[PDB]
Amino acid sequence: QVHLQESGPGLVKPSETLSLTCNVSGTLVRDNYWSWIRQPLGKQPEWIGYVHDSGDTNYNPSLKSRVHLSLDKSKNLVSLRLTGVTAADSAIYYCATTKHGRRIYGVVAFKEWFTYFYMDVWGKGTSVTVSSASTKGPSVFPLAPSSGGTAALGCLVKDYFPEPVTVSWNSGALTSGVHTFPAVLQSSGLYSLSSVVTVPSSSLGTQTYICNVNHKPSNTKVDKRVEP
Amino acid sequence: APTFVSVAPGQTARITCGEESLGSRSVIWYQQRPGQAPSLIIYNNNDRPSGIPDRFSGSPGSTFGTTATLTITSVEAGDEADYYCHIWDSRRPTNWVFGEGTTLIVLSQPKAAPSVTLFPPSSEELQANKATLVCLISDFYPGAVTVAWKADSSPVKAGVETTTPSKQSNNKYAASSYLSLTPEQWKSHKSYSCQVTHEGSTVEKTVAPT
Amino acid sequence: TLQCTNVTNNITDDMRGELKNCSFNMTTELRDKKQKVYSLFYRLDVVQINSNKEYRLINCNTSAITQACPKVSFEPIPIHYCAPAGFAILKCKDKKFNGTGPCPSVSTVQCTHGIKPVVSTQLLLNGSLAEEEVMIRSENITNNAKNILVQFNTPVQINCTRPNNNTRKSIRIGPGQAFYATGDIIGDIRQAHCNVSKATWNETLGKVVKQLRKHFGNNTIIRFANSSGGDLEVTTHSFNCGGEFFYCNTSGLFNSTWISNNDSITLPCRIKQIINMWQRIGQAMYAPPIQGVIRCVSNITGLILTRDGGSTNSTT
Amino acid sequence: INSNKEYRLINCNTSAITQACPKVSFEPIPIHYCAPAGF
Ligand SMILES: *[C@@H]1O[C@H](CO)[C@@H](O[C@@H]2O[C@H](CO)[C@@H](O[C@@H]3O[C@H](CO[C@H]4O[C@H](CO[C@H]5O[C@H](CO)[C@@H](O)[C@H](O)[C@@H]5O)[C@@H](O)[C@H](O[C@H]5O[C@H](CO)[C@@H](O)[C@H](O)[C@@H]5O[C@H]5O[C@H](CO)[C@@H](O)[C@H](O)[C@@H]5O)[C@@H]4O)[C@@H](O)[C@H](O[C@H]4O[C@H](CO)[C@@H](O)[C@H](O)[C@@H]4O[C@H]4O[C@H](CO)[C@@H](O)[C@H](O)[C@@H]4O[C@H]4O[C@H](CO)[C@@H](O)[C@H](O)[C@@H]4O)[C@@H]3O)[C@H](O)[C@H]2NC(C)=O)[C@H](O)[C@H]1NC(C)=O
Ligand SMILES: *[C@@H]1O[C@H](CO)[C@@H](O[C@@H]2O[C@H](CO)[C@@H](O[C@@H]3O[C@H](CO[C@H]4O[C@H](CO)[C@@H](O)[C@H](O)[C@@H]4O)[C@@H](O)[C@H](O[C@H]4O[C@H](CO)[C@@H](O)[C@H](O)[C@@H]4O[C@H]4O[C@H](CO)[C@@H](O)[C@H](O)[C@@H]4O)[C@@H]3O)[C@H](O)[C@H]2NC(C)=O)[C@H](O)[C@H]1NC(C)=O
Ligand SMILES: *[C@@H]1O[C@H](CO)[C@@H](O[C@@H]2O[C@H](CO)[C@@H](O[C@@H]3O[C@H](CO[C@H]4O[C@H](CO)[C@@H](O)[C@H](O)[C@@H]4O)[C@@H](O)[C@H](O[C@H]4O[C@H](CO)[C@@H](O)[C@H](O)[C@@H]4O)[C@@H]3O)[C@H](O)[C@H]2NC(C)=O)[C@H](O)[C@H]1NC(C)=O
Ligand SMILES: *[C@@H]1O[C@H](CO)[C@@H](O[C@@H]2O[C@H](CO)[C@@H](O[C@@H]3O[C@H](CO)[C@@H](O)[C@H](O[C@H]4O[C@H](CO)[C@@H](O)[C@H](O)[C@@H]4O)[C@@H]3O)[C@H](O)[C@H]2NC(C)=O)[C@H](O)[C@H]1NC(C)=O
Ligand SMILES: *[C@@H]1O[C@H](CO)[C@@H](O[C@@H]2O[C@H](CO)[C@@H](O[C@@H]3O[C@H](CO)[C@@H](O)[C@H](O)[C@@H]3O)[C@H](O)[C@H]2NC(C)=O)[C@H](O)[C@H]1NC(C)=O
Ligand SMILES: *[C@@H]1O[C@H](CO)[C@@H](O[C@@H]2O[C@H](CO)[C@@H](O)[C@H](O)[C@H]2NC(C)=O)[C@H](O)[C@H]1NC(C)=O
Ligand SMILES: *[C@@H]1O[C@H](CO)[C@@H](O[C@@H]2O[C@H](CO)[C@@H](O)[C@H](O)[C@H]2NC(C)=O)[C@H](O)[C@H]1NC(C)=O
Ligand SMILES: *[C@@H]1O[C@H](CO)[C@@H](O[C@@H]2O[C@H](CO)[C@@H](O)[C@H](O)[C@H]2NC(C)=O)[C@H](O)[C@H]1NC(C)=O
Ligand SMILES: *[C@@H]1O[C@H](CO)[C@@H](O[C@@H]2O[C@H](CO)[C@@H](O)[C@H](O)[C@H]2NC(C)=O)[C@H](O)[C@H]1NC(C)=O
Ligand SMILES: *[C@@H]1O[C@H](CO)[C@@H](O[C@@H]2O[C@H](CO)[C@@H](O)[C@H](O)[C@H]2NC(C)=O)[C@H](O)[C@H]1NC(C)=O
Ligand SMILES: *[C@@H]1O[C@H](CO)[C@@H](O[C@@H]2O[C@H](CO)[C@@H](O)[C@H](O)[C@H]2NC(C)=O)[C@H](O)[C@H]1NC(C)=O
Ligand SMILES: *[C@@H]1O[C@H](CO)[C@@H](O[C@@H]2O[C@H](CO)[C@@H](O)[C@H](O)[C@H]2NC(C)=O)[C@H](O)[C@H]1NC(C)=O
Ligand SMILES: *[C@@H]1O[C@H](CO)[C@@H](O[C@@H]2O[C@H](CO)[C@@H](O)[C@H](O)[C@H]2NC(C)=O)[C@H](O)[C@H]1NC(C)=O
Ligand SMILES: *[C@@H]1O[C@H](CO)[C@@H](O)[C@H](O)[C@H]1NC(C)=O
Ligand SMILES: *[C@@H]1O[C@H](CO)[C@@H](O)[C@H](O)[C@H]1NC(C)=O
Ligand SMILES: *[C@@H]1O[C@H](CO)[C@@H](O)[C@H](O)[C@H]1NC(C)=O
Ligand SMILES: *[C@@H]1O[C@H](CO)[C@@H](O)[C@H](O)[C@H]1NC(C)=O
Ligand SMILES: *[C@@H]1O[C@H](CO)[C@@H](O)[C@H](O)[C@H]1NC(C)=O
Repeated sequence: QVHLQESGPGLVKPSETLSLTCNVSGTLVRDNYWSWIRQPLGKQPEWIGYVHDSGDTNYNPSLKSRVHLSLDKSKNLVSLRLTGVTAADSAIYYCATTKHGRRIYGVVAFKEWFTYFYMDVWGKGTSVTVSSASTKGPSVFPLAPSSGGTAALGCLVKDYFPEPVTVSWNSGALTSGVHTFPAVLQSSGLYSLSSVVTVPSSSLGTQTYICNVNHKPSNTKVDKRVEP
Repeated sequence: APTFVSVAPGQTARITCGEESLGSRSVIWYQQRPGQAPSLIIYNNNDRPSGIPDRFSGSPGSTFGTTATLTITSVEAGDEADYYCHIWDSRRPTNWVFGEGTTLIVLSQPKAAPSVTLFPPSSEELQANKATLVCLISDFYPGAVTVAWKADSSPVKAGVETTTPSKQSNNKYAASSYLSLTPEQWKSHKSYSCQVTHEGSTVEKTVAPT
Repeated sequence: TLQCTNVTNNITDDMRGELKNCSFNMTTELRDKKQKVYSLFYRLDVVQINSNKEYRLINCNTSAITQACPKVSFEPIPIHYCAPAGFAILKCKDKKFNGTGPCPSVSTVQCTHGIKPVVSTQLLLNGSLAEEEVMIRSENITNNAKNILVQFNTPVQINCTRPNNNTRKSIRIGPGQAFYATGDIIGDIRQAHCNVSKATWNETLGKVVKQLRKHFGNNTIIRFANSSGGDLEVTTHSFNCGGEFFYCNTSGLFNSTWISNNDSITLPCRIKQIINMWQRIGQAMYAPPIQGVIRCVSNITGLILTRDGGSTNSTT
Repeated sequence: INSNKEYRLINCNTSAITQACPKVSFEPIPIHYCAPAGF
């Protein structure tokens, strides 16, 4: 199996240098091509460039003099560097394997052909937001259960920046009936989401329901227990 | 810029992307599920990798003067997503930007009753001199709702924060409505309500202090 | 004045353009307002003159130019030459005859066989095959200034194509006259080429060298090399196929060295529209563009070889 | 062809044009057709 995982800062100041890393598991980084793809909110994906061993590396002409790619054969991962970042670079950066192909239309010998690239195995992707504002830690508040034989239960992540926030229940021991809603950008410039779980009312237990809230840009991990 | 294609279930869907062909092409197609990462569907005009059914076919890159076409036979609700294409023309430079995507709409979903849930402010937040009402809206189709808060029988003008609808690998759209109040405001009125207007119906759930 | 640019394609820097997208002014039917129309000329047809790149027709500084009518064709048809009354044409019917000397078996005819006037260089196309062994004819073999006409016994299959779906733009330079320009190209930008079966060419060349040793010593080394240089009509295989005038690189046919004892050979072919054949000055013909991909299959029935003076004669 | 009315000669978009010489006349004169010897 081929698993790809992206990881970065999440928040980068203007006119700075963005640094990203694609942790690869299941294959070696030397026997494959590696490409990076970013995509702004509500726009089409933009190819950043591909990197390969033996010096075979090309970049995007529009971002030619700002981007830098590399391959760590010792740590088995893919890196990315973008100097002089702006608000236009705010997007979702993906890491995907790349297989090459050769389209022949002419007589081959007269170089009447061209090589095309295509990504088959993508990664989960990382979120990168460019803003001159500081990072703020979220404040988790428990949502008490209230009402058929069924009952509702959830948590609340209030005032944080920037996106996103990963929320799990009982360290991942509850994936049935979980619905995490997208956050809302308030006028203050802080996001706020919520996540509820549909559970049977029969929970005298105490069947301890602990939601796990994680915020990478602030390195914040808060474990909150919800009780009626 | 955005385009839409609606096709009845079980029928055939057709998708157009990129400019007209000028030379021999090698069109690469991609599918992007909402909230997920783009996945490979068809590379080299009409060559599908492992895991992709033969229902998905693309126009050959040997026809000069035609646009790239993605044909989807036996359209199902799972095929409802965005589709991008990467044009590789022998007359055009390397495109570092995918073509404008096309949204596939699977008709006859058809209707879905919204599941609203209203939560009162937490005891921990009230100690921080803050209060916030939460109205969770899910499992509703189509994604177009309007939320109006109520103080007893009087409507609430300000303090209302509502998210925009967003489907998640289903007919289920998501929407959250927040109402920022003060600890004094909460204990004031008798009860608050969360009236959600979807399509033609309006569901109302209330909440009372203790 | 032609404001030309590169044809629509995608690099490399080694593609050297070749095809030019020229835009220029033109006289309409009326003698007032002009006409801003564009055409597509080959690099061999144009030449720059000193803002963007401005060119001109390669013949404008040499002679006048007239366009060949699209009604007529340059397809070589058999022509029998006959002698009037009181005259006769004698025909030598021996299988071995170098064109000079007494003929044992002589016959008379009124009209010669159908001889197609195929205008070509280096490679003799669609000619009469020789009998038995391939023949070697020369006015003076000892003289390296005299050409050596070769005649084949078994024909060498040659295939030439024009992989470019051209478009004929008919701009009107009235009243009456009309110029046929070259429109945009439908499909891929490819260059003309000629294929020669490697197997056939190897046997034919080896069959000729065995005849060359009968005149240059039994145990000698025969080496083949490409042209020395000069005009394009001399250094390349000039011929006509489908109305176009090809100019092919023959460095792949004469690249060998013969001692005393499975695919096709592709040849780079250029195409010129403005020509001046028969070393004629004053009359330049502009060959009109041809729609669609052109294909032609011909017979290589002979060669026109020349020998060097560097000698070292009794050796190679 | 499309300020006042501007025109053109009706043949300018069809073919070239040459003026008939005023010296010659288009008056039909009797012409006897004859056959050569042996005919
Ligand atoms: C003078 O001499 C020179 C040199 O000798 C000569 O130059 C030659 O010119 C020709 C034409 O001008 C040129 O042909 C081209 O070749 C392209 C490559 O073909 C070769 O590779 C393929 C695949 O190999 C790859 O994949 C292998 C795994 O499968 C892998 O192991 C390889 O390493 C490699 O990666 C191979 O299949 C071909 O074999 C053919 O030839 C064999 C005989 O030698 C024959 O036995 C085979 O069966 C096969 O012939 C066909 O077989 C079936 C039918 O039975 C067809 O379905 C196949 O497609 C085969 O054609 C070669 O070894 C080739 O891709 C080019 O054809 C594409 O491009 C043109 C122009 O754009 C289109 O019009 C074509 O329709 C075709 O487009 C299809 O393919 C591309 C690429 O895959 C796709 O992107 C397209 O979308 C399209 O595919 C779709 O549409 C079709 C429509 O029907 C559909 O059927 C498909 O299912 C699909 O949905 C083109 O033919 C040749 O390269 C060149 N050089 C040499 C050395 O020959 C001059 O011509 C000579 N001049 C003269 C005058 O004589
Ligand atoms: C050495 O000898 C060989 C053998 O003779 C010779 O090969 C010949 O090549 C020429 C090309 O230069 C061929 O001529 C053309 O052939 C095509 C294809 O013919 C097909 O159709 C016929 C049926 O009619 C079939 O029998 C045949 O097998 C093919 O399938 C024709 O389409 C061409 O026609 C055009 O040109 C003619 C003369 O130029 C015109 O009279 C005719 O009207 C066509 O002109 C116009 O056509 C269109 C209108 O219909 C118009 O749109 C076009 O723009 C164009 O203006 C042409 O006949 C010839 O057939 C080959 N010989 C044989 C036996 O097939 C080599 O060329 C020769 N080598 C050298 C150096 O000369
Ligand atoms: C050699 O050089 C010549 C230039 O002299 C080239 O000729 C030009 O080719 C270009 C193609 O790239 C032509 O540009 C196109 O013009 C079209 C004409 O528009 C018509 O339609 C509109 C309504 O939409 C009318 O209002 C108008 O009056 C015309 O009737 C445009 O429609 C084209 O737009 C398309 O392409 C653009 C590209 O960005 C897209 O964004 C659009 O959405 C649309 O798809 C296009 O702009 C140009 O007109 C030609 N000029 C001449 C004088 O012919 C040759 O192509 C070139 N040849 C080679 C081989 O290099
Ligand atoms: C449009 O034209 C441009 C020409 O500028 C072309 O981009 C070029 O692509 C070639 C490869 O197709 C690049 O050349 C590479 O150079 C590196 C060294 O830096 C080599 O290691 C590469 O070798 C690999 O690729 C070969 C391709 O055939 C393989 O055969 C080989 O096995 C290796 O895998 C390769 O030679 C060149 O650097 C770029 N040029 C630029 C400016 O980017 C582009 O592909 C063309 N696009 C289309 C659609 O025609
Ligand atoms: C190119 O060369 C080939 C030779 O390989 C030519 O094919 C040959 O054409 C001749 C006619 O020019 C054929 O001769 C005929 O033979 C029959 C047999 O009975 C006879 O009845 C006829 O009167 C005529 O003499 C010959 O058979 C044929 N070769 C083969 C193998 O069929 C071809 O015509 C040449 N192409 C040109 C000159 O364009
Ligand atoms: C075709 O002719 C026109 C004239 O109508 C040219 O346009 C003029 O170009 C000159 C320089 O070449 C400028 O100084 C003028 O201002 C232009 N406009 C006029 C005279 O109205 C045009 O450049 C010509 N195109 C060619 C030669 O490709
Ligand atoms: C007409 O123009 C052509 C092309 O510019 C001239 O051909 C050049 O002749 C010189 C002779 O000294 C060569 O060095 C060049 O290489 C030739 N150019 C090309 C493109 O081959 C030709 O001499 C001109 N004729 C004149 C001025 O009478
Ligand atoms: C030149 O072209 C001719 C025909 O255009 C080729 O003859 C063909 O050879 C193939 C075998 O590869 C046969 O399947 C066809 O039936 C033949 N066609 C005819 C009309 O006989 C010939 O092989 C080509 N030669 C080269 C060197 O390209
Ligand atoms: C004949 O072939 C030789 C190669 O053996 C050609 O020599 C080359 O000429 C080019 C000039 O275009 C030089 O760049 C190369 O360095 C030369 N190669 C060698 C090995 O000397 C020569 O040009 C050819 N001549 C003709 C008329 O085709
Ligand atoms: C004909 O072909 C020969 C060889 O295929 C060409 O010679 C090449 O010339 C280029 C420079 O123009 C050199 O870079 C190559 O190294 C040469 N090839 C060889 C094998 O030496 C020649 O240019 C072609 N064209 C003409 C007109 O001769
Ligand atoms: C004639 O053919 C020979 C091959 O028999 C060519 O030799 C090439 O030489 C160069 C270096 O001198 C090598 O890099 C090539 O690999 C050789 N070719 C092959 C096929 O091995 C020679 O270049 C040819 N001459 C011309 C003028 O094309
Ligand atoms: C070259 O392009 C022309 C069009 O630019 C092609 O002509 C078409 O031919 C098909 C059938 O062959 C007809 O159905 C179309 O109506 C034609 N179009 C026009 C505008 O006439 C021609 O086929 C192309 N050449 C080749 C070899 O495919
Ligand atoms: C040249 O101009 C004449 C006159 O405008 C054109 O004749 C016209 O032809 C059309 C055919 O559709 C008729 O409907 C008109 O009635 C004709 N006009 C007159 C005055 O009779 C002729 O077609 C033109 N020739 C071209 C453009 O080649
Ligand atoms: C990638 O994973 C390795 C261990 O597998 C870890 O040491 C490294 O920190 C990871 N990369 C990033 C950027 O966290
Ligand atoms: C045309 O292409 C050649 C390729 O060598 C390049 O040198 C030249 O600058 C190009 N000219 C234009 C106008 O694109
Ligand atoms: C042929 O050339 C040689 C020397 O090149 C000369 O001596 C002789 O007179 C020429 N003519 C012949 C042999 O008929
Ligand atoms: C075939 O050609 C090769 C060179 O291309 C040559 O070495 C060989 O001797 C040839 N074979 C014959 C039988 O002439
Ligand atoms: C060359 O030698 C061959 C024998 O290998 C012989 O048949 C031929 O007649 C000789 N040619 C001469 C002597 O001119």
